[PDB]
Amino acid sequence: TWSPLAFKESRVWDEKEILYLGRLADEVQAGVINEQIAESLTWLMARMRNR
Amino acid sequence: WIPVGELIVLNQSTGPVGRFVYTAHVAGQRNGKVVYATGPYLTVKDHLQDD
Amino acid sequence: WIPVGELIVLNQSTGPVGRFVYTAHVAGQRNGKVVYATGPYLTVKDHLQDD
Repeated sequence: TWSPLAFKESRVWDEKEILYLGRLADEVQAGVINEQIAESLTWLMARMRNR
Repeated sequence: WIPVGELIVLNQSTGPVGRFVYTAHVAGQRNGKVVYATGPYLTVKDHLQDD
Repeated sequence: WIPVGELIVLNQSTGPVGRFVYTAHVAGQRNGKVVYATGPYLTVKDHLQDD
């Protein structure tokens, strides 16, 4: 007989850092979270390949 | 509004004295990216299917 | 990865030794029927309009 294993995981972004963070050099009108989620979206794909 | 024994004294001009600034808040999403808006907002929550 | 003073010794075939198997998970429904999928999934939950 043979039966598989399960593994999953999650990540959440709260309300402050969605609208409060920009770049560190210039002034930004709040669009860096869309940059930062898409990396974190790519990172969880690397988690499952690592597992 | 102006109290009874009081008056204001406007100095060198009678134009717009200052500025009122609306800043950004969080709206919904468009293509998985967080969308932002300024000024007042009105959010609608139709939970017309709950128990 | 293969350590310093160590090696691995294959046997009768140099082909794939085994198999990695994905099993079915619950994806979303399509027409009231639960639709399934296999392999790594990645789900997005936007609660960008709540309290």
